[PDB]
Amino acid sequence: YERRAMELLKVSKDKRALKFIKKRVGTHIRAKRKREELSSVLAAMRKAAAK
Amino acid sequence: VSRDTLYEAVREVLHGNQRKRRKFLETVELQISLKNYDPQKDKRFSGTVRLKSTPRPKFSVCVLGDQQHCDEAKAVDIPHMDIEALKKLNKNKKLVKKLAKKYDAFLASESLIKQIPRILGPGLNKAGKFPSLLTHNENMVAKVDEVKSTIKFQMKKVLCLAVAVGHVKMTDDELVYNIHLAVNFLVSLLKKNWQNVRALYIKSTM
RNA sequence: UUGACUCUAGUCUGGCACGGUGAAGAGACAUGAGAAGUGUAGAAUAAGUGGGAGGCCGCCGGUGAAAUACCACUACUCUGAUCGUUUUUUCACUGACCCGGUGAGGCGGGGGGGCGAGCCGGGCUCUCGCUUCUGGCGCCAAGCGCCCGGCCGGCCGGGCGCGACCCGCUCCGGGGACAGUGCCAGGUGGGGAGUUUGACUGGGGCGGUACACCUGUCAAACGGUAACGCAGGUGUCCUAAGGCGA
RNA sequence: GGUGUUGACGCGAUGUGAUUUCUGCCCAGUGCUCUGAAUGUCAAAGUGAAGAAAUUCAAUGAAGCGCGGGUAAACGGCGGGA
RNA sequence: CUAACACGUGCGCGAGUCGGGGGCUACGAAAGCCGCCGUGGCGCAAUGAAGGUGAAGGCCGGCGGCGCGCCGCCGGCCGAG
RNA sequence: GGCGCGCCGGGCCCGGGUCUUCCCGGAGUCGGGUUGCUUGGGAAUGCAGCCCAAAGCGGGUGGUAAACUCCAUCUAAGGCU
RNA sequence: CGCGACCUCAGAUCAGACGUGGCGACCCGCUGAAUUUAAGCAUAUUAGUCAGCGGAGGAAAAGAAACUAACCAGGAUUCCCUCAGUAACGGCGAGUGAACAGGGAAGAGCCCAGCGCCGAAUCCCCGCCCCGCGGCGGGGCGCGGGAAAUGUGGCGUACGGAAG
RNA sequence: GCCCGGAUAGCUCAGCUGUAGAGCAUCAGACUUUUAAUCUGAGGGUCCAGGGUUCAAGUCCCUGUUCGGGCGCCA
Ligand SMILES: [Mg+2]
Ligand SMILES: [Mg+2]
Ligand SMILES: [Mg+2]
Ligand SMILES: [Mg+2]
Ligand SMILES: [Mg+2]
Ligand SMILES: [Mg+2]
Ligand SMILES: [Mg+2]
Ligand SMILES: [Mg+2]
Ligand SMILES: [Mg+2]
Ligand SMILES: [Mg+2]
Ligand SMILES: [Mg+2]
Ligand SMILES: [Mg+2]
Ligand SMILES: [Mg+2]
Ligand SMILES: [Mg+2]
Ligand SMILES: [Mg+2]
Ligand SMILES: [Mg+2]
Ligand SMILES: [Mg+2]
Ligand SMILES: [Mg+2]
Ligand SMILES: [Mg+2]
Ligand SMILES: [Mg+2]
Ligand SMILES: [Mg+2]
Ligand SMILES: [Mg+2]
Ligand SMILES: [Mg+2]
Ligand SMILES: [Mg+2]
Ligand SMILES: [Mg+2]
Ligand SMILES: [Mg+2]
Ligand SMILES: [Mg+2]
Ligand SMILES: [Mg+2]
Ligand SMILES: [Mg+2]
Ligand SMILES: [Mg+2]
Ligand SMILES: [Mg+2]
Ligand SMILES: [Mg+2]
Ligand SMILES: [Mg+2]
Ligand SMILES: [Mg+2]
Ligand SMILES: [Mg+2]
Repeated sequence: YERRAMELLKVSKDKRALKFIKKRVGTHIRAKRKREELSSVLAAMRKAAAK
Repeated sequence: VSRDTLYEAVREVLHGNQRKRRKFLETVELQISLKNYDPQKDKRFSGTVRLKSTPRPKFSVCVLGDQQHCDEAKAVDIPHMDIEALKKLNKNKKLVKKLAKKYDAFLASESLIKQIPRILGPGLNKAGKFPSLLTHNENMVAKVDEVKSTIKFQMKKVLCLAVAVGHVKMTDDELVYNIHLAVNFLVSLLKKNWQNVRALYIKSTM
């Protein structure tokens, strides 16, 4: 589920990625926290591909 | 974003001056890319920031002043524009929009912005280079320095910006604090925070 | 009992999970690579923003414009295609799972061998691998080869291998990510459950409403006064058929 | 788990009641069954949009109703006036 | 018979009242005592859905205000129909 | 029987304050959806089945669903008395 | 092919032990109705009650906060008075219905896993010697056998703790 | 009420930065016996109203009536 959310965050659909994590985890607070740590993971992957 | 990214990217751009060892007056720039901000609808933003670091310094100054400005302006190399010269450059707005293309930004006197919106106010407000109003210190030293580097974060209809911050010779933790001022005022200027910025770039003129 | 009310085991259908492995077909996308960016004025095919004063041997001006020209490192749209993310349809695979058979007894390859094909004793492809006149018998190894021990070349008892090929990863077959089960949702459901099936009344039923109201009467000159007494009316209609004034 | 130590000359579910002689007409109704493809209706789950979110709205649309063939040795039925 | 409520009546105290629960000291598992054990109940205050608010007034002197003779505010007096 | 006391054999060779550096937590569980039961618990108090199923300035609670933002309070999914 | 480790798994009339069953007033877990009330009845009520089933003890269970609160804050559990027939639930009908706070009875706190650091520093069992033995225990010796590194013991547990 | 669609000369439609175009109808001329039919052409919009981005918007984004369409209510 968090791989599919990382695909949505890679295509940068933050609202549907948040609704997806909000369904498949629970509360909106846990949704926001997991969306932002997946954004940090995906940014680290972009920097790893950069240099 | 964390600060260590700024640290390693900026030390890498100091010893990545090795790319060209440039020929020019070296200075670097920030670049902005926004996530999903609507450029067309309302609450489009235009925020100027009082940056106290002045990253330009090859910078061009020509002002408009009252009296008591004459001796101090011609002393410390500041162009005192009188009202006769205001009317002179009002006689043909082609020459002062050359002058708007000559120098960077202007400074405004206290009262003569009824004399400005006669025809030259609407004439050269169509350049984005409006003069900056004085204060009743009446001391232009460091007031022009706190007029320069008041950076216009601007929302035009394209989802891209770029901010001229950083030159290669300044102090270095002060550079990362300069760029930290730039990015936190940008993100706090936006209607939504760090999710609203896709990719912030800091790469140089080349 | 059912066309009563409210439900119910069962069954039908959909979704989720167990629940995988591929190959094609149709897409949506992401990404790399490539050209587009023709209202004008302007030497001009200016999409846009932001820096920029000499890369490399056009430009800073100035010209017209709203906005300008090296570089880059960006963000938008458009048009063909490589590549990896998901959905979907079809064809397959076996590994979860189901079924059948058995004393789970020769399965799949490869080798060795016998009948056919034609090309010059040869290889390949393919097939076969020993039982059909009889209400008989059929096991517990003959034969070959190699080691071995007890007694004096002779005697007695041994062990191993070919006979009975080798190698393997599901015992063989049939299905197969659908049957199926677990949980929801919708349909159906007198098979079964629980209950109900007004009142008044010259018995009850059928009829009627005398059950809520209205006029005359009854009603005996205040008011009140009964029956399934009498003759009738109502569940409406009106933007004027309300309110004034003439 | 029974039928089943069974396999359509069988198991199961009905009607009528030997033999002879027949078994007429009706598919409108109520059933049963067959087919999924016009307009309909139709659940949760899934999809898209709006919004700060709960939530709202739209689209798609399984069986069943609907609609349509078949069937009376299925339940039943099978006139009048000059 | 237990519980609850209502009214009447007897008794003690009375804007109070009650130790019923706990504790301290044969009949006696009674009886007495607590009081800085009144926690608490009921009463002493009503009303409103709620925020909430929460149960006499008058006279004197001073300081139309204008086409607060009413009186706003200050000191005294009478003071509870 | 226990409270008193002696003698031998054996166990332990234990503590407190300050400073410096370290280290620290319970997962098909919490939580969410839905369904059924239970509760005074009311946009769901508790329990359970199915599906989803985490986090670490985290997580639960803060009696009206939800977003934002401060606070307050505990430390679940291990155990004895 | 044989030998040897380990792992998964069998057979013992193997050595030593342990559970079964009963009573069941009180207690814990599950299941759990309908009479009855609603002047009928279907939600509710009876009622988490009777019946059923499992399991204990001298008491059981609970219990040292993922608590109550919203104050100047209290502080495990259990019981009593009160809160209160209140807040609340309910064809808001009949009926149902807690807790906080306060006063009392009593009063007690603690231990792991993890994070660690100590040569597994740990535990069981067999044989002999001495003692005691009708709650098989204390001391010594075994080049006696096992368990355990897939983790025993010592310090340490949110009230912080460890090392120097 | 609701995303949604729409406004363009008297009437139907075309149309990213300006001569608002294609027709239908009118006006007047030529033809004809006569505007009866033809034909030549002209006249005719404050683009529904307003604000905003833009170099300027009838075109993009908002706001405001007004209508066309299925749901929402009602049995
Ligand atoms: Mg019915
Ligand atoms: Mg039925
Ligand atoms: Mg019945
Ligand atoms: Mg009757
Ligand atoms: Mg009379
Ligand atoms: Mg028949
Ligand atoms: Mg017949
Ligand atoms: Mg029919
Ligand atoms: Mg009949
Ligand atoms: Mg009475
Ligand atoms: Mg009395
Ligand atoms: Mg129950
Ligand atoms: Mg229960
Ligand atoms: Mg109940
Ligand atoms: Mg604990
Ligand atoms: Mg605990
Ligand atoms: Mg316990
Ligand atoms: Mg034994
Ligand atoms: Mg009754
Ligand atoms: Mg009765
Ligand atoms: Mg009855
Ligand atoms: Mg009950
Ligand atoms: Mg019982
Ligand atoms: Mg027992
Ligand atoms: Mg006992
Ligand atoms: Mg106990
Ligand atoms: Mg408590
Ligand atoms: Mg009371
Ligand atoms: Mg009622
Ligand atoms: Mg009850
Ligand atoms: Mg209490
Ligand atoms: Mg005490
Ligand atoms: Mg310990
Ligand atoms: Mg340990
Ligand atoms: Mg604790």
